[PDB]
Amino acid sequence: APDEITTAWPVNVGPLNPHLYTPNQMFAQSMVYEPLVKYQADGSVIPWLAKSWTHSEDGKTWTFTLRDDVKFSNGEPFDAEAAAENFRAVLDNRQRHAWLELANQIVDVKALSKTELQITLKSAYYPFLQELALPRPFRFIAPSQFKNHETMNGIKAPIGTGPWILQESKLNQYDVFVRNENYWGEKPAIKKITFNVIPDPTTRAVAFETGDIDLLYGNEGLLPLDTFARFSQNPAYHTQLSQPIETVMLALNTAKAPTNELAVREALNYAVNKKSLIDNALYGTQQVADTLFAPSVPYANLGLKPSQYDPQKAKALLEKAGWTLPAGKDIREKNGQPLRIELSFIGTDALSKSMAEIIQADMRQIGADVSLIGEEESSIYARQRDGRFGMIFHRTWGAPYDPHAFLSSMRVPSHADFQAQQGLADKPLIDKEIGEVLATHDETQRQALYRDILTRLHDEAVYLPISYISMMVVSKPELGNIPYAPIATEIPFEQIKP
Ligand SMILES: [Fe+3]
Repeated sequence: APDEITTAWPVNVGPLNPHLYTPNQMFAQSMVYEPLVKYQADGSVIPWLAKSWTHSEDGKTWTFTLRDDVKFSNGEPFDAEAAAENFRAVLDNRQRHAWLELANQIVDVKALSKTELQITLKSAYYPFLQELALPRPFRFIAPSQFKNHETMNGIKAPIGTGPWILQESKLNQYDVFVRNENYWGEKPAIKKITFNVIPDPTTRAVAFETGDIDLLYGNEGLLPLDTFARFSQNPAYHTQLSQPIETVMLALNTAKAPTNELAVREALNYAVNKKSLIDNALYGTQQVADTLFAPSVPYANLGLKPSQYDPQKAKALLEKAGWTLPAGKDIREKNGQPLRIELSFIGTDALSKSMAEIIQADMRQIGADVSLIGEEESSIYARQRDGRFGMIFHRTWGAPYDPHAFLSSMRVPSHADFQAQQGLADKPLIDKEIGEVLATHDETQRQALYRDILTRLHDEAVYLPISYISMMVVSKPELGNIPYAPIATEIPFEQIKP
């Protein structure tokens, strides 16, 4: 069955509620649900469900001209009234979408006609079209599939306009997708897709080698990186490694001792041998990161000065700040307090564990005692929320979230980035400037605000950037070259040709 493929994912795709988050899998939601505008690697958005659009001179009112030939998979039509209902179902659950600023921006959505949709905004929101293009929540399910005329409490059938339809879902075993034969756009060459539920990275690698699955598509945690490096040399397999898509990094808690001292955060940024870490743990498959965002990120080419590996400077910074070595000890003290920092991470993640040891060892050389706290997933998420960490592993989100969306969510208390920065003296000014840069339409001021925000975060050493990571692909040669989706969390199944 060449026109059919089998792949794998750690968990099930979920109920596929377009307006909700976990356990829903973003790649799966983007397979079924579609946006008004499609994000492109160009950095632009192109028409999709909305074939064109105008906006008022103050950029507060937007009128979208939708297509008239788009049906939901069940047969029901997609029109401006359906769109409006979806935005209403979403905005009735507005508080949960606080991370995403557009959900706080939309004042009204109404169908002017069957093909005219009007959206009104609190202000001129620059990232409007980008956040309309996101996998969630602003995508469309058939209003019939609502429950009590809402979606926040669940849906019935995941009926979308996209080129794929969920056909079967047996928990902890598999999910089966089929091609929407009445898809309005172009037909995918593949008809059937099977997602084997395989929670363990090694077990996924083993699954591929035995030929049980035909494709693996994910980030640097897709499969063991030593195994991936081996696959790349195996002429029976095909592998890929995209341009970098996002930053992997440490978040330093500016509100908790001793990471509340700028000198300490600065010294930590000088302490890690990143190239060694990347050669050792990442098997040279990623790039070294010096800044929160790579220079290639929009508005992020600022000429920020890198803090490169310099143990001697790291020591002198600590020495100067009052962190000295007691007699016969390797760990520094100050005011009776030892230089001890808690690095918490998911304990069943071999990569994080492997990255944590190196960091612990590197920072021990500069007189810092790092305590590896490996906990389960839920615990680490809880620490991130409540800001109960010294150091923590963190990720940026890639296009099109970087930089505006990642920056925007720094204002949300529930997020690790707010907690990490909570000890900053300029945290209100930063948060104020983040709100401004989203709503300003002066391009000179926008770049000026982005510079000031990123520079401050850089100059305050809030983060310890480690690497810029890439997308990884492992596939049977028969599938050919596998394209990359413009959005890091999407998997372009509709582009693959067996
Ligand atoms: Fe998320």
